[PDB]
Amino acid sequence: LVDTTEMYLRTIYELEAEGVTPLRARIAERLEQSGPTVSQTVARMERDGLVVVASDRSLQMTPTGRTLATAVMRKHRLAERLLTDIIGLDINKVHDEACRWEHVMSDEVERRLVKVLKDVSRSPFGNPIPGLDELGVPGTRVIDAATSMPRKVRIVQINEIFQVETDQFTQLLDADIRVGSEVEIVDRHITLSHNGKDVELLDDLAHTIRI
Amino acid sequence: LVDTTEMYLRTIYELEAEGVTPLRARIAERLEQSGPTVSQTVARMERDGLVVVASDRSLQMTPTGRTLATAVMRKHRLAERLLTDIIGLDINKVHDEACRWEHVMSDEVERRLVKVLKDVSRSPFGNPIPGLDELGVPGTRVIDAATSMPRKVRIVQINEIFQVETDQFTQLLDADIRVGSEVEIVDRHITLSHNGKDVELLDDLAHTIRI
Ligand SMILES: [Zn+2]
Ligand SMILES: [Zn+2]
Repeated sequence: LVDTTEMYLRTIYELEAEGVTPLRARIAERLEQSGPTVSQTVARMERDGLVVVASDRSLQMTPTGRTLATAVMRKHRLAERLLTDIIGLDINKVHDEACRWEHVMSDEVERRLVKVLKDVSRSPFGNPIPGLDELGVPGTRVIDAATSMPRKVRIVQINEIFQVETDQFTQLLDADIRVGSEVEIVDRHITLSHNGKDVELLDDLAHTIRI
Repeated sequence: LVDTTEMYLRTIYELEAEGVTPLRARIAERLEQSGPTVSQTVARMERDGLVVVASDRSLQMTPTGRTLATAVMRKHRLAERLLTDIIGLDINKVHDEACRWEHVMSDEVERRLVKVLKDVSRSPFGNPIPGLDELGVPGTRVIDAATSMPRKVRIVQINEIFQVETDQFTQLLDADIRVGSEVEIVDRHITLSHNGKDVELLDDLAHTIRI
């Protein structure tokens, strides 16, 4: 949904990308927000650890704020591609519309757009689409990547290098569950099935394996 | 963008459509909002002339609130059609996603979706898509339908029945500008061109003609 923080972060991202210094006055102007409101909002973002105001007053996005800012521009640009390539909305309206959509488009839709769209390297306005690497178009912890629904998936990593107990190593081996192997998953404990065999994992494995 | 008013109105629309009485407790429940917050928000909507609480405490949307509620469900359902038919998002996520998109999708995009989608009669979940008539998929007053950009358009009505001064009647006739005739338009006064001839309209005509 629509976020002010997300709006400030994408503004800083833009200026930076344009080659303009992230000053509170340029942001305020771009955002069409008063000066006092921006320092008010920026003071909040600092406390959240999303931005830090440097000596020269310019705003430096922390790694966390930079990641968020980048997902917003990716969503934003992926949206524009959707609006021009498929929907066919008037090119003069595509940016305005995408400015709102960037706050409501989920990562799952982005991934789909990456599959559906012919080319995702640039927005219709000549700018590159950032964060695609991070979008995932390594993986997700089985614990937080599986639900009561026995969805399929693919092994990106097992992470047996970080395992202390190795008793289920052969289990995975028997059930032919390796890296790059599509497998099912249901969180009811985590039991990733494959090769017709179910594997009810232990805390640790569920924490390290990425699907 | 995301509106609480729009959220309350679509909730009332749903219950009503389900055959449930628009009571503040069902809304609160559905919205997962406390009781006190809903009366707080509903008291606001009444003042806005969007809803009226009846004797039996149930909520009756005024014509204005009903129109708004309907556009939201239309946007919402048009969105779902876009998510399933084209984007291909997991069907179990389509409603959640559309719940957010309904607040950010403009009418212009809806019209496009109406052109692009194979069928807009029902949402993927079996419910009819309302308000298509009102979406416009009669017209828009040339005054508020033309800008500095000489966009094309189509005459839906001239409204000469409501004219007091009839001096430009023949002008329109000469320039072969009738109902169903595609014509250009630029608001810099309103001058709808057609048949290679420009017609700089007067206040009244600009107010009644719909493109
Ligand atoms: Zn843009
Ligand atoms: Zn829905």
